[PDB]
Amino acid sequence: TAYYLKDAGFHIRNIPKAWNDWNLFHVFQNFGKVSYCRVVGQSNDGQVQLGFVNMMSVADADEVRKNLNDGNLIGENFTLKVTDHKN
Amino acid sequence: STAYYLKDAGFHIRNIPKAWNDWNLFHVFQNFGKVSYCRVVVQLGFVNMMSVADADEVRKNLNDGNLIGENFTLKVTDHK
Amino acid sequence: DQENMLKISGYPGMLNTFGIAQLLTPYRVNGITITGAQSAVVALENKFQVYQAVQDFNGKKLDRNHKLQVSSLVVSSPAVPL
Amino acid sequence: QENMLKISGYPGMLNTFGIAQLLTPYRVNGITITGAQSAVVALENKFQVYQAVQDFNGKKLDRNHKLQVSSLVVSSPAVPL
Repeated sequence: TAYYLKDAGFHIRNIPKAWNDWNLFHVFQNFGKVSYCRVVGQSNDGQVQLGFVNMMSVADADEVRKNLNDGNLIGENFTLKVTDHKN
Repeated sequence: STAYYLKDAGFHIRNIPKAWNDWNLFHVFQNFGKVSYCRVVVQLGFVNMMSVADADEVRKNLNDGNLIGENFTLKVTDHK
Repeated sequence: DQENMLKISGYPGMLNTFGIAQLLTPYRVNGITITGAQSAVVALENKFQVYQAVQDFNGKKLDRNHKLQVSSLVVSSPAVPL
Repeated sequence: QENMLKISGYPGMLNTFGIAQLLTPYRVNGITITGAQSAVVALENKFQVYQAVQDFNGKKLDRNHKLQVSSLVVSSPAVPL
């Protein structure tokens, strides 16, 4: 829906319902600089949210991918489903 | 926007061989860092480096203010 | 729009608006307002780039004569603690 | 004319500030956009143009973008090195 740096972005699903965009942002900031960070909707009765995160560079996005486990970002107390944004 | 170039990054050059033009002076200083400005007026000259870091390297390669090549000795002083 | 803005100062006085933008690499600059001052008010893409720029650049030593000062109205505000 | 360089290959999203950011630390005076991914840039003088073309021609920004940077400027010493 907008102009993004090829291979730098990610669609997020399964975000805990209490997070705002700052939460989502701080997760991806641990891997590099962030360009856009956005909660884009709700799902499953309102129990999880959808997100979109664009990193400042492809290198930064690949730093995210390197910490990915079959498409999932496992942290302490949450698991996000991170998926490559294709244009 | 001010009138003066970056502090501690310029040099005055005396003792430039008379056949040199700005490109000759430029290439001597390029070996120490990126160069921002370069002019010739033996002859006098001015070189501003891109940053203080570049210009400090220039200063790290001097003998009582002299730049020594195989056929030349440039006298170099801080523009302050 | 308040949270796209940061103030930056302490950069070398010879910079033009492109040079102020170079200071802020790699964040997206949409506008720079220059005044009678040796500071500038910069509009970035969004609050997250502003937040990161203040982090990255506030206090950064450019050289013995220039220590950047960067500041903004943006506070990191997680809904639940991190 | 000796202040000009041509740059292309950068991401199509860059505004002119983003194009100037590519050329850090060289001083940029004007940018004229000539395509989605090409621009003509006026730098400070011919030595910055010459140096920019050295530093940035063929520079790989990432796996999807490679800069092509060119100019009319050539190194023309009066006496060889």
